[PDB]
Amino acid sequence: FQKVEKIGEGTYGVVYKARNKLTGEVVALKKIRLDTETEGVPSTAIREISLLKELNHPNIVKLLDVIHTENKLYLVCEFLHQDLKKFMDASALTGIPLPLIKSYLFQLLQGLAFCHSHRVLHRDLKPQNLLINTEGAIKLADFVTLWYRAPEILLGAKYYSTAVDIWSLGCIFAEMVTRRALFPGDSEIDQLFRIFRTLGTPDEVVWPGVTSMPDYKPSFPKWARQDFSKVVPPLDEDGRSLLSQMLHYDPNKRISAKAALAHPFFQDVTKPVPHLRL
Ligand SMILES: *CCC(=O)Nc1ccc(-c2ncccn2)cc1
Repeated sequence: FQKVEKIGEGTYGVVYKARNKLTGEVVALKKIRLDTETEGVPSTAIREISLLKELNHPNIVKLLDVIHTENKLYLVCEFLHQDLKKFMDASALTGIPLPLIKSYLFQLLQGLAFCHSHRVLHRDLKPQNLLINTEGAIKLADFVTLWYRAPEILLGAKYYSTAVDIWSLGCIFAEMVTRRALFPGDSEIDQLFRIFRTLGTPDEVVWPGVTSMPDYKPSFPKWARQDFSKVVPPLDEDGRSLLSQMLHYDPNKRISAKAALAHPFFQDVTKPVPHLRL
């Protein structure tokens, strides 16, 4: 295995496309600088990470191997050619076809239903972690980030649930439809305010228990909720109906991935292929 292209860089480290010179096998290799002063990887970290290696689903990017030294953690994952962020950039003018948004959302909910039923939460879902191929598949990888963060997390809940992934996916769904991020916060308060201005300022009625959240403030400005026809033009009523349930404030009223799969939005789901130029 040999580095053939750099496909990502950030504060975490770097991701390469790597090719086996003999077999042609291609993998994604994510190289992570530990900064633990030669102590290696926290046992918690590797155990959490190693648990991910158990996820075996066609809509989850397979964690193939973990390799770590005193200095570095290397994750080796299955490789796919493009991410959803890149694709939505490339589809800025005409948008992603609705049948393809439909297919991708159905596929991602199958993957989350699997993870969630095996007690695993992604917690950092975003368009950049969603990978696509020229076969019409989309898969969850990497198990601002702000823009997709559930309100219970922004308000400081100590324990969060699988419902935080549904929220993120709902923001991604909206973004595929409108070709702009739904809640593009310029600060952590702006993030909240952007949510409140769309869904309404939460209170104990709409969200029982919101008042116990560490960051909850009675002094929040009071906005009224907007109709979803304004939030996601021009998605049909089936789509908006599903989107609304994925974006409920109360993580207990938020739709589950298994329930979302039965929604009538998916009645006419098929498998289009996108046109990519690699
Ligand atoms: C599974 C570990 C991991 O981080 N994997 C991963 C795979 C793929 C990418 C990627 N691939 C193509 C384009 C953009 N990003 C990042 C990380």
